[PDB]
Amino acid sequence: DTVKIDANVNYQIIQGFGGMSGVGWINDLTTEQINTAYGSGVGQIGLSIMRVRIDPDSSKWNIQLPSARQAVSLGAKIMATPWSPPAYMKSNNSLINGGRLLPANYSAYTSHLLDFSKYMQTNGAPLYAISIQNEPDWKPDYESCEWSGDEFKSYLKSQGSKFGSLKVIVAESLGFNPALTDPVLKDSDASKYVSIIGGHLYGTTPKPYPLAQNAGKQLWMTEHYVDSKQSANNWTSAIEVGTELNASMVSNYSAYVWWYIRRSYGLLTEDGKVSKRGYVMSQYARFVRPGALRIQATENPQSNVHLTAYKNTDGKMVIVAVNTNDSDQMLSLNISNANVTKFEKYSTSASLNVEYGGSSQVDSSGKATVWLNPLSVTTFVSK
Ligand SMILES: CO[C@H]1[C@H](O)[C@@H](O)[C@@H](O[C@H]2[C@H](O[C@@H]3CO[C@@H](O)[C@H](O)[C@H]3O)OC[C@@H](O[C@@H]3OC[C@@H](O)[C@H](O)[C@H]3O)[C@@H]2O)O[C@@H]1C(=O)O
Repeated sequence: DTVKIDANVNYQIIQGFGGMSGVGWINDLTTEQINTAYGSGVGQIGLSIMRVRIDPDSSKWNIQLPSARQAVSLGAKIMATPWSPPAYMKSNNSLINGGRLLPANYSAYTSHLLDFSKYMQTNGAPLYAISIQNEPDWKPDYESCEWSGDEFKSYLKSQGSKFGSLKVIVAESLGFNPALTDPVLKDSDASKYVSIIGGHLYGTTPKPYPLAQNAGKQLWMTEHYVDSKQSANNWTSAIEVGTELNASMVSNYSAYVWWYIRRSYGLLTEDGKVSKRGYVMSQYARFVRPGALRIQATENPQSNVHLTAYKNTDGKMVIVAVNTNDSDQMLSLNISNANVTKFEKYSTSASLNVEYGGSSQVDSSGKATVWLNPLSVTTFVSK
């Protein structure tokens, strides 16, 4: 069916696509694995964001450096997340089972975070962004710390000026609950220090967040994975990564960051090879490069077809489509306010890994016909 695209109607900036560097909790990534994940060529994922954890014990920060430094050299932006303050700062004097940061210690906590950022910078892995807390709404039996929306507002008002050019992220709610960040967004003296409203997708689905969007904050989805008991090469499961990416982009998210990059259910399997989940990610990340603008495009042109479109700073128009029908699906493209002459097709499916599948001419009226393979994530790139 018909897909209308208008290159002159723009939505969010895309910062990029990322994953978690897990060293300290799991084995570090290798040099080759970082090249596979952070290159953007054939067979590479195209990640441009790396997340790292801030250990409450500063004697363990060194272990983060080899992977973060290599990612920065490959053009990636590093964001850092703390799971807990040092225990002594907290109401429970424990790293685990939640506990609150004592207000008496807000200045000491800011010094902890900034010490981490200084260590990273001095050692050749400067941070792009830093978060104040992982999942303030979750109190599990591992590193954690409970915060309310009103605590984030107080903290940012008294501490936010110390962060400088670091892009500050709040609140990394487990389910992207606006209650955690609305008090900050409604006060200009807290909100001015914030660059990114970050959130996770556990137990939920992507949704727009207008107050954040209208305040000029980028929305970042800073952590998720799907069914961790599946192999990352199971296609029935991997295609739903595609569904979640499309929904994230439709929800105006500027970034999407997976959990552990290498894992049985990750973007690279333990053999270092790109997984079906990784290839799906790459249908977006190899082609929709940092600084791209999402544009207007018929999102659901026919049952079980979902799509988004973009323009990259170099002019490549890109369309990314998820086909959850078990049949070939035709699209009739009608593009306005562009100068596209042809699209190249690349698909991932049960049998294909970002494989080139043909070219379609785009006529002077902006019309083309393209086809989507059964059960596929397909990218069309203007060239
Ligand atoms: C297959 O096991 C998976 C689990 O299914 C995952 O949930 C994940 O577990 C790890 C957990 O990850 C949290 C996932 O939910 C988010 O809300 C949260 O932000 C994530 O942090 O993190 C803690 C980790 O346990 C630590 O492991 C290292 C050990 O030294 C520490 O003492 C533990 O606290 C937990 O494994 O990932 C699992 C996996 O093995 O991949």
